[PDB]
Amino acid sequence: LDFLRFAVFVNGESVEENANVVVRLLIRKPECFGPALRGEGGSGLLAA
Amino acid sequence: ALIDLLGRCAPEMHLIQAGKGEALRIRAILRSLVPLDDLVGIISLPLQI
Amino acid sequence: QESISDFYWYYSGKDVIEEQGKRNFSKAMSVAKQVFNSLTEYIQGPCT
Amino acid sequence: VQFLRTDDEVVLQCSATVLKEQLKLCLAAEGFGNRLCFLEPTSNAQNVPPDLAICCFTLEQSLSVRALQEMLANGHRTLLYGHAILLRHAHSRMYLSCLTTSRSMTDKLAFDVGLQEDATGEACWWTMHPASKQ
Amino acid sequence: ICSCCEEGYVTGGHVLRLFHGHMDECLTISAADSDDQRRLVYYEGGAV
Repeated sequence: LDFLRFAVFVNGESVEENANVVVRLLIRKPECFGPALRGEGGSGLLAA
Repeated sequence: ALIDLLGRCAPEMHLIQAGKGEALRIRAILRSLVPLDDLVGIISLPLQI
Repeated sequence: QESISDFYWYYSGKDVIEEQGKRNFSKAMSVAKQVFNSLTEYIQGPCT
Repeated sequence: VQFLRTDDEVVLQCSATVLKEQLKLCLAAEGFGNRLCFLEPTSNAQNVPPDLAICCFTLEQSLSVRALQEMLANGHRTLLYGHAILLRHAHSRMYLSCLTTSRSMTDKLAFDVGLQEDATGEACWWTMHPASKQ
Repeated sequence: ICSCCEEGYVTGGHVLRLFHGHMDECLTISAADSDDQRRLVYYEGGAV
């Protein structure tokens, strides 16, 4: 996640193309969000 | 780290004001991804001293 | 063909093609010319 | 030997092996009173015949992704993979769209889909992707 | 749909009037206020 942060945020700005590609791949693979944000469990970030 | 990555993947304020479809779409995707109540709860989360 | 069509749908909203787009069109269209010449040399003659 | 094209009436079919039955269902919405879509089952027809007037969906228009973006910014065309299409309900005469309402209590992330009167937003467009690697 | 539907031909899925007689004799259901609870079928015809 830190590597992706350095990939998508450079020079105090948010790079549009990399941001869009990263969020696209993230929502293609929901398991990357962790157990809290999984659809079926619905654990909730605050509860986690 | 995940929430930070999403926050820095959020579109720029210039894009939001310009109203580009892809910018508003990614912003809405993040808005659905992360809820307001959990965020305000973790902001208000008590910390030991 | 699909890529050139997508390039057209991108530039059709634009009033005037920029020089970068003109160079890309010229390069892709020269490649297309080469492919068309390859096909014509395939079929030239009575190769049923 | 045949391919789906524009202006072809189509029913959206899905399969689910529930209780080892392999029930085949189809998308359907009343449109008036209940714009929300649902799955009515066409697997068991001999015992209970399924209605299809709420299940027919005409392919209004297929288009490429970039051309769709241009149209949003602003001929039996054969459908192909990677193209956004528009589905219009036969009875309801309103287009299938992804509603922002999320009634799913099992998954708060998931959104609902229903019928929208006007095809002005992008939520009414749906792009197919290649299911199998074949 | 098959799309083999012959033009000007009944194909199923089209609601229609049967017209049992020569004309103005279409088969309809029992009356709304009838004691039959709209169960029987009659070739009433006319304004129906």
